[PDB]
Amino acid sequence: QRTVARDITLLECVGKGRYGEVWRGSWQGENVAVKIFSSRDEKSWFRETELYNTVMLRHENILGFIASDMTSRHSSTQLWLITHYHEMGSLYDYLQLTTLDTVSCLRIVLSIASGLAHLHIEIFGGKPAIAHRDLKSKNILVKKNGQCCIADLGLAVMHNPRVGTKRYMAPEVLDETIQVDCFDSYKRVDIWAFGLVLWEVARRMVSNGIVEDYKPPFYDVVPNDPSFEDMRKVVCVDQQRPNIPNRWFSDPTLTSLAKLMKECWYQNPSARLTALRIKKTLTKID
Amino acid sequence: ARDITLLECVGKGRYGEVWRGSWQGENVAVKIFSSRDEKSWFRETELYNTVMLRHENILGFIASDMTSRHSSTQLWLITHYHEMGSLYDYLQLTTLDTVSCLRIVLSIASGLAHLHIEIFGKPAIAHRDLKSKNILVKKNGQCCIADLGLAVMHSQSTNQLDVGNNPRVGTKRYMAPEVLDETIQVDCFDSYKRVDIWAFGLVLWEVARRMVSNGIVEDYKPPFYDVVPNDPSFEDMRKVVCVDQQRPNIPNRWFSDPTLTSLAKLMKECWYQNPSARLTALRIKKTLTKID
Ligand SMILES: COc1cc(-c2cncc(-c3ccc(C4CCN(C)CC4)cc3)c2C)cc(OC)c1OC
Ligand SMILES: COc1cc(-c2cncc(-c3ccc(C4CCN(C)CC4)cc3)c2C)cc(OC)c1OC
Ligand SMILES: COc1cc(-c2cncc(-c3ccc(C4CCN(C)CC4)cc3)c2C)cc(OC)c1OC
Ligand SMILES: COc1cc(-c2cncc(-c3ccc(C4CCN(C)CC4)cc3)c2C)cc(OC)c1OC
Repeated sequence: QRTVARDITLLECVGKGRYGEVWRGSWQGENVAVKIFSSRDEKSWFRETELYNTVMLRHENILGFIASDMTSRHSSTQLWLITHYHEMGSLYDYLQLTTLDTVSCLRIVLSIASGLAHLHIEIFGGKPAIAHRDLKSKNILVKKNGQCCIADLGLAVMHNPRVGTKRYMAPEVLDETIQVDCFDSYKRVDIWAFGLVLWEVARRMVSNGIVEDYKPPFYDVVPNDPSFEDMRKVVCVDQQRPNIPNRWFSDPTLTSLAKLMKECWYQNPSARLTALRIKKTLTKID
Repeated sequence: ARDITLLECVGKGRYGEVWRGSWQGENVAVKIFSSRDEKSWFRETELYNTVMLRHENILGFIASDMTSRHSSTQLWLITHYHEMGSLYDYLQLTTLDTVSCLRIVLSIASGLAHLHIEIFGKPAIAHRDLKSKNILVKKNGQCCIADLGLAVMHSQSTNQLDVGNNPRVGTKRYMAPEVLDETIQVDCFDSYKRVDIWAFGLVLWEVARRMVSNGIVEDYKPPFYDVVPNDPSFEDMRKVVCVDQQRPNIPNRWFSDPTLTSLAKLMKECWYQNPSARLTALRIKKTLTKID
């Protein structure tokens, strides 16, 4: 009976961090992405694996699962997550060099909204509702067809000493008022972070020969690797929001996207738009 | 060298399938879980993450995998392969002398005490499905405990109890009275250790029946063979254990043999209806270390 070919050739390291490493790998002639977890971040492997063991997500705007592997070593456990490989890399990577036109900007943001609404929605029969809890431009990959997909469900909750990336934390997370037993609270945290990503992308959309340089959200008001307190003072105490440049108000697409961002950034989480309402609004732009 | 050849199916049931396979020139066991038992696969994976679980009397772990394309998911556990099979298989076809009987039961006590005792690491672990089909026989005549899919973990360091999320229940024939009457104290780690001790007592009985004394041995029988239907229901077991207060009978021939007299005493102290009266795994290991 059958050969189970499990060998993956690790070809190129495409990410190194506290989480561990991501490699471009080869399996049976095909590219795969291999995330090798640090000891420090084993709980992210467990949570993503538990989720995929609960529901095998399959969606064009969700990074495609291939496998979770645990391998015993002499004195340690090796944990790999294997997924589809997107050679263009992360949206963060892509926006550094590339500028966008109206069609590519909308395609990027509507594909993200699509992936996020798919996470958020409970389907009966189906999938539980899922909140991501660490949405940001480094956790979004660019596909060759110009749509994106959402990655990293290591913090996801279904209806870990890891917490979300501080720069993208909603005000209720920073002021510890989040209603932690209400699933909808976690959806509203993702909408906040989505609005920051929408801002990051919109800056790189050209209008009337103008574009902004790539900057991360709050680049002008917090340090690199901002503290929790740094973020709380900006977002909660002073209630700052990312700048909308004047030049956007000459462009109908960027004018509509500015309005959309605003409705992701209400202090009151329950006032924020839903991912489904963001999709509809994006489908009516242009 | 990661690839695996599946050579022979050694078992198919509700648990899924187990294959004898070849890996880096060695026999390995490859369990493919039924899609209905996915919570067991995940729990066994959480347990085998613990480097200090490793023990001569615990089934040795190689790898765990979840694989998927489209809507199809496979769940794999890859372990050491024990070609002598389970203790259940072994006892069908062989009788034991004193030395072999004690080697087998002390090895199982050794495994179980290793599970139950926290290492300050490895959490304290209660198995919850101990039975002769979940014990493998090794060529050195010791055994190893398998199938951690129902395990409960506790750390007294942090006062944390992890009962997991598995709808699966233990094998009905081996369920303790408090499991069968559903009065078990579910937020008490000691409750689950006591359930393991009950099932250990039943395994001791199965083994001891196969040890020869004075030219006599009993035929292999599973616990409660005489008092329940074939393929007993939960309620069948509850009737005999809880309502009828039945315990496996001690053959009178055991009482002329010192070893079987000692083992009968040990079984009885695993079988109290009061869970708190039952011996600990460490006490059983110590008692079996002193018996000959
Ligand atoms: C264990 O580990 C890894 C395995 C694999 C892999 C390699 N070839 C074939 C397979 C395969 C898929 C599915 C079936 C089905 C066939 C139909 N039947 C009714 C149910 C079972 C059999 C075999 C797999 C899953 C890849 C891996 O990584 C790329 C693995 O490591 C993570
Ligand atoms: C966020 O999360 C995960 C992401 C990925 C992932 C999937 N496709 C492609 C990539 C990638 C490829 C290539 C570049 C660069 C490298 C330099 N030069 C060649 C330009 C391009 C960057 C990024 C990644 C990092 C996999 C993951 O797990 C397996 C992730 O974790 C869930
Ligand atoms: C993990 O990932 C990959 C796996 C595979 C792969 C390898 N062998 C066998 C299979 C397979 C065959 C048949 C069934 C089904 C068919 C219908 N019914 C009868 C139930 C059983 C399932 C699975 C697969 C899917 C290939 C892949 O890529 C080409 C994979 O992706 C990288
Ligand atoms: C219980 O649990 C697990 C067990 C195993 C495992 C490991 N070595 C050997 C075996 C075995 C081999 C052969 C027979 C023979 C005996 C009699 N003959 C007439 C038919 C068949 C029985 C048993 C098994 C079943 C692997 C597992 O995971 C990979 C298990 O799950 C944790």
